[PDB]
Amino acid sequence: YISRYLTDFEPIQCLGRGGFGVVFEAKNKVDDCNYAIKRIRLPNRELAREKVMREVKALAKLEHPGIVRYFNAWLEAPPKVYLYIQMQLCRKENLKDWMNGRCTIEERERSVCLHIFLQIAEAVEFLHSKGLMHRNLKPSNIFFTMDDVVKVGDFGLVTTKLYMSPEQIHGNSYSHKVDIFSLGLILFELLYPFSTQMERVRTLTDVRNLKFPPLFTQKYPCEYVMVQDMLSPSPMERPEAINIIENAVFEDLDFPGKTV
Ligand SMILES: CNc1nc2ccc(-c3c(C)ccc(C(=O)c4c(-c5ccccc5)n(C)n(-c5ccccc5)c4=O)c3N)cc2s1
Repeated sequence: YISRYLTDFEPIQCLGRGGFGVVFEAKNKVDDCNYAIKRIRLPNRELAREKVMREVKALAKLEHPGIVRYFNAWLEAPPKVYLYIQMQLCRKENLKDWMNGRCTIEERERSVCLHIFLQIAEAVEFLHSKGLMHRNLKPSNIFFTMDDVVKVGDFGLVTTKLYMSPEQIHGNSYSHKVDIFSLGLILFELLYPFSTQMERVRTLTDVRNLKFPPLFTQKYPCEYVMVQDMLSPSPMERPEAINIIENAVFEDLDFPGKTV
């Protein structure tokens, strides 16, 4: 049996694993480029398989600066069926890692944080404009290109329900507004650095319930209002992504070192 993956690629390293998947870095022999390659073991559940095959077809249609870049997908059935998905390789340190390496207020300058958040919100607006939604938006699903461009995807590198909408936690029906709730918590977290995991969990739990640290509300009055709105218990009361992106806080963002 000839494996397409083993024939066409030189494996470099395992990047991680999660759910049905394992992710590798591998070099394509013909084009000489390194890619991230996710190998998904197709489940023994026909409805779960139906979803997987639908999801790959959907992702293949997507093209946006803030969405992971798609190259190829194929199936292998060695004498277990595997779905391989080949994407543009992102940096090893994701947004969660990035925030954990910037634990002081000086390392979370407002304009830098808003620049990163804007890119996330723009990726979400893109999905919503296509009648799609993310459903699992969180810092561990937000990576960077080699040039620090934000990339949103479903990475599945398991190393949480903290960013999940109340309606999803309760197993109720939902709409694209679930992504707005996630965005609210991410905006807060970008602006507010933590020194411990315990502090992070305690504070984000409070913020979910619209209880904010007083020093955040004072330093960032405009963003405080935005987060409040995005975290509305009622999905109807949360703003659309387009209205978030058009907010005055995102105008003329600049910082020393920003790409010209
Ligand atoms: C350490 N560097 C890394 N760079 C990358 C770059 C890309 C990926 C990656 C790969 C290799 C494959 C797919 C994705 C991804 O974002 C996925 C996405 C996706 C893509 C774009 C936007 C939202 C989700 N989907 C839908 N699905 C999917 C497919 C079948 C079933 C369920 C989910 C995904 O796996 C994905 N993020 C993983 C890594 S790890």
